[PDB]
Amino acid sequence: TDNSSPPAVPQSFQVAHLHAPTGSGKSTKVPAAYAAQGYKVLVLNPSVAATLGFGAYMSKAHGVDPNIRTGVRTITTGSPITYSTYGKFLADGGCSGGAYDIIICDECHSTDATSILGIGTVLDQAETAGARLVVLATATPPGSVTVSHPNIEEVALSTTGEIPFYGKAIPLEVIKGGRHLIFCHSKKKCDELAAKLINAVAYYRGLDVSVDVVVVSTDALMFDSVIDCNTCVTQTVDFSLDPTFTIETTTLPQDAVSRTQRRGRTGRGKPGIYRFVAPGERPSGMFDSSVLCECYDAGCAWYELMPAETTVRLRAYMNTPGLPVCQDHLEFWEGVFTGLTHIDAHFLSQTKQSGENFPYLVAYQATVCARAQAPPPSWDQMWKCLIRLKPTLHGPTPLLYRLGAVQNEVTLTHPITKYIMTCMSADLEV
Amino acid sequence: NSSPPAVPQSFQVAHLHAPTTKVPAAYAAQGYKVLVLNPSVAATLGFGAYMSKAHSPITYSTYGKFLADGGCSGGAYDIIICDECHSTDATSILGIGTVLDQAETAGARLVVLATATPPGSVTVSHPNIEEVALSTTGEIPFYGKAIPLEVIKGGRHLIFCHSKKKCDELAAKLVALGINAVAYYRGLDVSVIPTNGDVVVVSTDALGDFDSVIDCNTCVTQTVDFSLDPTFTIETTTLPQDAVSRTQRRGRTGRGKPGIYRFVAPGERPSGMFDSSVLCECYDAGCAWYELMPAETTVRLRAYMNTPGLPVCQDHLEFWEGVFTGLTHIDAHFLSQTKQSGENFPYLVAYQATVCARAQAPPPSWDQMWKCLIRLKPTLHGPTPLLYRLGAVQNEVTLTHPITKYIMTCMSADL
Ligand SMILES: COc1ccc([N+](=O)[O-])cc1Cn1cc(CC(=O)O)c2ccccc21
Ligand SMILES: [Ca+2]
Ligand SMILES: [Ca+2]
Repeated sequence: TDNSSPPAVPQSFQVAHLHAPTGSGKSTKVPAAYAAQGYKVLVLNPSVAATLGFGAYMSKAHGVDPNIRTGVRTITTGSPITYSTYGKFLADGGCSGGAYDIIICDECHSTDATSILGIGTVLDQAETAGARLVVLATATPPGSVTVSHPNIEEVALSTTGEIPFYGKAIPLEVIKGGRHLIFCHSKKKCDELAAKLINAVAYYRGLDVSVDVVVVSTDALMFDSVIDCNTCVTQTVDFSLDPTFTIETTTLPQDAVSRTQRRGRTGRGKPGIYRFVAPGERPSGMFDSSVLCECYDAGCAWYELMPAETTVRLRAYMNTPGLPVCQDHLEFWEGVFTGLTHIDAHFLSQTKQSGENFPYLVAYQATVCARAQAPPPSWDQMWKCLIRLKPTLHGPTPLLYRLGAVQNEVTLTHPITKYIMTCMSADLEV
Repeated sequence: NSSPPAVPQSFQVAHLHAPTTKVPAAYAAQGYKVLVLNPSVAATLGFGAYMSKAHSPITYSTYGKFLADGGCSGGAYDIIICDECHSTDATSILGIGTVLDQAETAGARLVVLATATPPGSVTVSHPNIEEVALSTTGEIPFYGKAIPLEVIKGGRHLIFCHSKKKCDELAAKLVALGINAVAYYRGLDVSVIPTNGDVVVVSTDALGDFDSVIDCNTCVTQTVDFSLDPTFTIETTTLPQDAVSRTQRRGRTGRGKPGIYRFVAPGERPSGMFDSSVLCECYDAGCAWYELMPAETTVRLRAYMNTPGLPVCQDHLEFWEGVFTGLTHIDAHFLSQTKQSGENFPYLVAYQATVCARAQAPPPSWDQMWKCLIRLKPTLHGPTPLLYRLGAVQNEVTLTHPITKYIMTCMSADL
């Protein structure tokens, strides 16, 4: 059941789509109104700062002290309103019997691994746990394109101008001076776009913050004008058959959510300017198979889910209409992780702690290397859990799959490598 | 936007989001010479008169012919309607881009970018077509779901599979269960039974009318991979169908009589995006067919990309312009042969053949696209100097050709 207004609570279980503008209190006004009717309500967000910031707002302005549930900080007050991150909801085990009448999946357009595994978990479990209503809330449903902003200047940036931007040319005036934000697809391009620059400072993170100025930043940032390269760097899987698959990055046209949010960081009350390298954009609503791979990695590394349980939750996500779509590779990734047995627990513990991208994949490749007394695929910091070059310098690397640049010599005959190749044959089409 | 643009007083580019011929009629009625461009001027139904049939102030042609005719001429038209402007085939993209680069200098007052599927469109309900998700319950396995034999036992049915291989296997298992199943794909003709007898057609999109459609909701598309082995790879990937594909497949049921649509996946790719390989096709076709310098091709593609509301692509224009600019002294006779045979990248195939011929080396494989080299006893004599991969390689390769080093450098500096 799709709509622009807060769907009333049905007598029996339903999943409803809520498509409403961002500030219009989908995360605050909607849960409060459900609560004023006497319902216990859960509000899920991808962001820890958002989660923490909703709790804050409702206290400052509203005299309501919600339960707040994040990895870093958990507060229990007994309020009918709970705010939680998707990831903390997953750690809590998902839906616990009878706890909530309503579950709002906020920003349900998010395609990060936890949002998708989280939403999938709600859709698989909410009815059984006694929820009456699941609400799938976003401002930007699948298919969305960016629209006119009343209070934002948008004028095409042309050939003529004095700086090398992105095949186009911003002309002096516009960043001298005042406060200006400039988006680039990469860290490197940030650090020496600014080096060329008028006051200017680069952000992408590792860094904290550094608030007349010109900021040159990736999207890692959480303003008179915005300057937009209109492109983003995205993680994709390549089924490279060398021997198996590769996790790499690709530079794509930004999609609608990207373009709106980048533009959105100007013109907040004060009329602001948006300028661009390129007019068009990807519509919102697609994500990559590498995100499914992330989901299984996280189930295994963080949430103690057998691959087959993760599948059940992600299957719930894919059978649900009006959500971002991706290749159906559930069988394949399930097969892959299911064959990854007896990981070395200490290596897993380190890769998780170290914040690597696929800590299960990293720790498992390191496990194979240790047990074959072979070196990691490179001596990149990804593999530092093997600092102990000395015995495991014995020869070529038994290469399960590609997570980064590979520097060592490699061997492609390890049974796990052959196991994954067989899974590729079994589960991937044409 | 939803109504036909009034003709503006100076040159402008308008968008027409029409719903699911009336339009260029209106314009002509006011004395304006109207040119309408579509991918094809065949009848939409596949049955009926050509759009170009006489009985003018209204010409109907194709992007293909328009490009072959060399584009806009002089002062032939007041209004150019680029119809079906969601099309992301190379010919439509170079054609539209050509209209936009040239129309104003040709004295048109208006260009209309018309489509029923603007970028971001999803498919909408159909009053005449009931949709029912496939479950995992059923005797016939179908893309992770199952078809119950009941819903195709008797009656007439269309099942879409993404590949010809998949069509044959499914049809074979249907026959082994007593169903009248024919497979269809590019290369077959008559085998579909028009006689209202029971039948299930298992086909690709190569494809009477049907009680139901069953859709794998996947498709195959061309992509470029920047694979560094040594340079790039034109390949094919399997993707979730987009909205025009879904709408179109579902649309082969429920015409007149009500119909059923059964699916594997409830959702789609949104329309409005295409691959960098399409750019590559455009430069290939610019050099092979239209006598276009690479920079002239850039100029037409650039005008496309500066136009809002159009399908979006990676901006690899400088990259592709750079590689084709480097492809010098192609053997003219190989070029003729690759053009005539209908290879997909006739310039690239023939250029690779040319570099093989000069270096007296074999082609990457002996699949049919390399047949201009059949004069062979000299030329199977060492490694293949591989410029790029246009298909499966079989031969030993060398990476040491200048042009290979050249393309590699374009990849590093432009991408
Ligand atoms: C840092 O932990 C990560 C990191 C990445 C991902 N992920 O898959 O995207 C998932 C997790 C797991 N995770 C993510 C969260 C979200 C949060 O920190 O509130 C969380 C909370 C408690 C316990 C585990 C939690
Ligand atoms: Ca590849
Ligand atoms: Ca690749």
